[PDB]
Amino acid sequence: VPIQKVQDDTKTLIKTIVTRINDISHTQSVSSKQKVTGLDFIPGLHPILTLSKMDQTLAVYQQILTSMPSRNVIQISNDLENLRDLLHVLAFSKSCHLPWASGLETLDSLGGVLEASGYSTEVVALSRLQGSLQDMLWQLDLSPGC
Amino acid sequence: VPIQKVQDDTKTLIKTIVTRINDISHTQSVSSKQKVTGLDFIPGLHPILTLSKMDQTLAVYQQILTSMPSRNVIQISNDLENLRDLLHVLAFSKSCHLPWASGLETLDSLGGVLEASGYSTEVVALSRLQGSLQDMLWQLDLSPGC
Amino acid sequence: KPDPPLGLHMEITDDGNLKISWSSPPLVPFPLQYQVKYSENSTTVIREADKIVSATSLLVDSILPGSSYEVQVRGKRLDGPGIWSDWSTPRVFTTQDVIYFPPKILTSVGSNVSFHCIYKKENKIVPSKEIVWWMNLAEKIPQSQYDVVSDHVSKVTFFNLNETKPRGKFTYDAVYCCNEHECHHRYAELYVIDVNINISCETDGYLTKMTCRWSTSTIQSLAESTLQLRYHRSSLYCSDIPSIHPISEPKDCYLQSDGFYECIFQPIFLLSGYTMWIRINHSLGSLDSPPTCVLPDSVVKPLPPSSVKAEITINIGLLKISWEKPVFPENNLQFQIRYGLSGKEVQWKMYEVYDAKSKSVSLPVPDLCAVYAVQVRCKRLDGLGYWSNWSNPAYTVVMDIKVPMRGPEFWRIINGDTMKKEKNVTLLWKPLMKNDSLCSVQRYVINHHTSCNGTWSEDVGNHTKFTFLWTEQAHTVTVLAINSIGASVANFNLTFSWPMSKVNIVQSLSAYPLNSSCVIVSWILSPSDYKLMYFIIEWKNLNEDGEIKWLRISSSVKKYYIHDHFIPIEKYQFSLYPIFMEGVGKPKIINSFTQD
Amino acid sequence: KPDPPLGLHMEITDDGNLKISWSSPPLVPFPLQYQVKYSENSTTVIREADKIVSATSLLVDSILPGSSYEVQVRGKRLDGPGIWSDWSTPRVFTTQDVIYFPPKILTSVGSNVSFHCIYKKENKIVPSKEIVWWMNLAEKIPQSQYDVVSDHVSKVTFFNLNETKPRGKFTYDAVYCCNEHECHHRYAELYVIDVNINISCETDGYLTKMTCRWSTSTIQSLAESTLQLRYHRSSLYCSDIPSIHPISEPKDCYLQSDGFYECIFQPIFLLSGYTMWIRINHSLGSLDSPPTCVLPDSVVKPLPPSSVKAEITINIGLLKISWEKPVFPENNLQFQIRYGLSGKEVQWKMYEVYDAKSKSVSLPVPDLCAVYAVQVRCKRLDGLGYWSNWSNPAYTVVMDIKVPMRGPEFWRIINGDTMKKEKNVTLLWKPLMKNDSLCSVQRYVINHHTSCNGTWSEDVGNHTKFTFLWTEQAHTVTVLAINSIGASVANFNLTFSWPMSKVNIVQSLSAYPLNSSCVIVSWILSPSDYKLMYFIIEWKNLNEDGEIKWLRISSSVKKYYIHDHFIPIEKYQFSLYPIFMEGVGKPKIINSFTQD
Repeated sequence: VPIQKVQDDTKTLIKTIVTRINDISHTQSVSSKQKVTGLDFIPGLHPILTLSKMDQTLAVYQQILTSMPSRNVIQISNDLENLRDLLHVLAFSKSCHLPWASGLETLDSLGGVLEASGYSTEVVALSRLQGSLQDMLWQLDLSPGC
Repeated sequence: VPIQKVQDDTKTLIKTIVTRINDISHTQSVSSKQKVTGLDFIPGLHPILTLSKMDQTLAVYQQILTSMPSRNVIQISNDLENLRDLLHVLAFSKSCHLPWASGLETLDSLGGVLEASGYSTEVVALSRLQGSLQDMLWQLDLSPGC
Repeated sequence: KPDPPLGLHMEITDDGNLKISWSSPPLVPFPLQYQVKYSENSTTVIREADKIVSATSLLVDSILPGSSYEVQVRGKRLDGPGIWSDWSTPRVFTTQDVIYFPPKILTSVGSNVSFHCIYKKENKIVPSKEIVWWMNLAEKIPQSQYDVVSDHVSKVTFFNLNETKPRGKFTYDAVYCCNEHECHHRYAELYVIDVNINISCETDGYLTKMTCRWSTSTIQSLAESTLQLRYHRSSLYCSDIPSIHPISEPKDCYLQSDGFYECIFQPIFLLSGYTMWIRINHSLGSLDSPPTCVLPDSVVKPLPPSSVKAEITINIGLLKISWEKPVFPENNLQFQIRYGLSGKEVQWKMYEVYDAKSKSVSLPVPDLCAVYAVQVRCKRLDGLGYWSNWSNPAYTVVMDIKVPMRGPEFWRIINGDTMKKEKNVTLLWKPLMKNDSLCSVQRYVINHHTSCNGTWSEDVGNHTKFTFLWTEQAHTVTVLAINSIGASVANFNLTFSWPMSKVNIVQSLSAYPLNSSCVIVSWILSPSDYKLMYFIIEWKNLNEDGEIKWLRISSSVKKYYIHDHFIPIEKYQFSLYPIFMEGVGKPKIINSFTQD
Repeated sequence: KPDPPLGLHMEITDDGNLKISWSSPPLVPFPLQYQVKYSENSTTVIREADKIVSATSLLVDSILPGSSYEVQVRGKRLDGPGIWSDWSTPRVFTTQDVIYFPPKILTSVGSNVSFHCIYKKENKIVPSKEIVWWMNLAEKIPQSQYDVVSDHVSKVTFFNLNETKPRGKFTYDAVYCCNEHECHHRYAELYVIDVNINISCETDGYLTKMTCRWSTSTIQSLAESTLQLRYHRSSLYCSDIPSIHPISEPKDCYLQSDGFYECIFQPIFLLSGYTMWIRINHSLGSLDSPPTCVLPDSVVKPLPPSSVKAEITINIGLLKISWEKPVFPENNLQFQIRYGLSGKEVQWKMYEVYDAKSKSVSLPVPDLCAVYAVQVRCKRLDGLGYWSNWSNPAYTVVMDIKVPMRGPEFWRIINGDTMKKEKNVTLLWKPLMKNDSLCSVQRYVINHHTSCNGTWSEDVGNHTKFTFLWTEQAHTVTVLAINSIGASVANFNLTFSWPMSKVNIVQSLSAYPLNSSCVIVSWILSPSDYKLMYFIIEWKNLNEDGEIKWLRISSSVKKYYIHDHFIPIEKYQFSLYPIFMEGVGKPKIINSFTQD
């Protein structure tokens, strides 16, 4: 496993997902940092300094994207899976043992927000994902640690 | 309601029906004035000087055309209905009260001729209709009265 | 004792009222009076209320958010000493914190719509001054639109609405009511659908059926929408202002490959007014598109004029066009005639005829002997109608239309030893070109004129060469062209005269090759008492047995450019003949290009 | 008591062993032990054998040709004091005289295969030395390949196998084992199928789907063959050596009009490795084509660069090209730009840009005022990927890019009676040609220079002729061309001076027509104290009111070929003007060609 290629690949997966979200016109107009009530459980922009938190973030994002019926987001879910697996292999190349993050045990609540107000949930979740990805790419040179 | 348009329209409906009958090849070869036994009840060429007689003539024609299964004649029945309604509105524009003519009460007999000999009944009824329409158009300038 | 009321349901009205409803038991053939017991359990106040109602429903004003409604109903015979039923099973309905009124609005483009909202924060109703509205989470709505109806409730008013543009799956625009900067997940749905649907109809040329079409393109955005054309038939003509009628009937319409719906009216009422509109039966509500009225007689597409004939009138030379008016309509019509030269692409000239009793028109044409394509179409003379399709092209047949305009240009060969009084003169001409022949030349006739034998004529048929014996002192010859109408009007003559053959007026003659395609021939004239009409230049190769080439040139000309293949190595003879009324003069001849 | 075993069948293994098989009765929920009774009846020896087996099958080693096998089976409960079933019905199987082992081989190109055979002649096994092998009855196989494993059996070994070419209906090659010259009807079937099937994939420019294709052309020879693409998805990237994985899934592939199969992967995992292979499920056996691994990111076909703009930079004159990188991939890219003159066929020049942060490039072009077509395509800068399609052509708009390079060449007409001190001078020029105008000339301005009035300028607009009054002893005129940037850099001047008009330096002048398209004009110069810059030759027809034609010629020139239409019969005037710094000198004039 080439180490240099994996960091560059990490960059590439992040940029691809960011562009995917860019294609989604409604998400672009929505403020990433801005707080919307009810969605607080989704891990939005809060400093993601280390590998275990980023991994759990991607796990939660995977759980959110799976539940919402949209074609673009699903293949994107595919991109997120490759990104997570890539993060695990990089964590291995640094001699770190990353336990496979489970998603949130507390999903019995996310269903409610999706039924009552779908629009807020999708636009917020995607825009915060885009923000988180930018921070991920930013931090990927800082020599991330486990 | 434009009076000039209604007289011209009366002319147009008559000419259209006349042409319709012209398309029916078997009717053209048959003498309009010629008498055929059994059909005498149909109001054939006998001078139609006034509006109430013409209206009753169209009513009888409507009853005859409805009973015979043929596609051309039926839409033509449609033309006859517009002609009758038009005659009623013109009779109104002259301050005449035209009572809605009922058809012949004595239709219990027309059925017999249609079953026993259909060909004679259709060709005669249509050719006499065509003749009556020509007389109608002729009289429409004579200042018809009620 | 009636059975307890069944089917107890609770719905929220657009006004925000709680409508409790139930069904009467199906087995009572008499009206029931109901007693409704309900409790409203909020976090701070319990209210119980018993209401007696004769209707199968009750409104409870202003549903309180974050409250629980328990409901029971019992029935009794309305008339007489009826026994009460037992109570219905209690039904609980738990409400949400945030109210929009209305929750949804379905409108058309250009309308005005307004919403009211209440925002609950920890079991408290906030003041309206705090409430701010947002659109699609993208941007804040301008403050000018907001109106404070009361302290608790805020309202937004929209004017001159534009069609909602769909973003992905969502057909509607999400409107939010927020307490300052922070918003909540729940939003209001705004559905604006373009009801401006164009329905166009066309009556067939036989007046046997009526065809109507309409497009889906504005409505492909709403899944679950069903579309139904409705129509109302008038007794006569269309109203000045079309409107929706309560009594309407549906029409079976079929989606075509081009994406348009087709509705067929068969048989037809020529003079009945058809009012049409589209019924959009959304899951909540029915919307009617703007109604339009169509008169079948005013939307007739006539058949093209039949039996179109194009002939050029004999002797006159006009393109005479005729046709037969299509059966419908029999009303006065105007006609449009396009005509042009027949080719891969026809340059159509237009002509319009407004005479109703006109069946044929005659139009001057520049070439009488070419095939013209001609198509005719018609429309109602008053303009109230559509244009018919263009008729099937008619083509002219080339026939002679006049006698030939001009007789052929001819020259002579003289075969004769200088010692004989008699010489064979072979006249030679080319067939007339189309402009001079017009259409055809059937035969050539040679008129001879002499002092002794007078005038006679010799028929040469379709031959382009003729040889006669020249014996007399003066012999004038004229070639006529004859077609089926007669002989050519303007004919060339040539007088052959023996005294004059000594007269020489051409002082010098020179020929200079400009290139392999052009030689200049130039000459100088001496003064002459005879009135020269024109010259003929003759040239031939002397190295080949080439045909003697010749050309007629005006007497006003003193220099000519002969365009022909001239080989500078070969010896060409150039003969310039001066031509006078008395005949062809003595030629000046040169046998070489002038090298000087 | 179990039911007797059912379905007793007998098949020959590729090794030539007799496999007797049966089904257990379906109603026993416990294992059975079986007893098989069989007899083998050959022409010379009878053998009976009873075998007890726990399996539902028995192998009998080396089936004897021309023998009859009778078989019966009975079952008993394996565990405990079970009762035996009755015996099965006896089954007879009669064998043939000649054995091939194996009877058939299915292999791929480049493999090694070997067959063994036994040939029976009148109930006797022949020695292997006698056996000879033949191919398709056409020819004997070389002796070197044969190997004698034992006295009774012979073997052939094939190496570096090539694809079997089909002869008519038969897909396989027939291999024969013969006793010397004479062969037998029965043969062995050899099936070699090209498993070398190329599967190519392409990711769409939006990274929304993955397209895979493969050809049928090598496999149209086998009827009854079914083809199934199988794939295995890796978690990340492709392995260095692709291999068949036991856990695989099929893919729905559809045959296209071009004869290729299409397999669509939708939605996509940008970084998952797709291993593909073709499963060929022949009636006897499954073969897997060589597996290939494809990385979707490395097989992306990017979209062409969008928003391509081609403009020529004002003042600078470079073809500046710009574009926008296509969204994918966002990785560094290299670009290829083709540019050429716009026409029916564009001579494309190539240029490559490897700077990732480059969005626009400026390339010198020879003609600034022509329309160039320009197309751009992109590829991953590291080379790991495909080239995008060429962008939609961009075209330049002709705009002025510099001031005109050169002012127009001009001459003068002098209209004036010799007795007047004042003369009208009409200057005449032609519009600048594209190379001198570059793109456009908006206006001409005439700069006048005199000893008394100094310098002034007169705007002539777009006129090509101007008339001024010449009054002074010396008047210099200069014509400037002006565009939207400014005036022409290099301009012609002409000084009109009255003293100098008497100076004559042209001793002789002669003109000789070479042809109707060329006249030589030659002149001899006298020595002169004035520095001659150039000549202007002027010629006109004297027989026609022809426009005065003129041309500027270097002073170094002593003979010139004028290419124009010259009629040797017409009188031409040729005027040679010597031009000095002080102005136009006295012309030498000739009015005829020199005949000497």
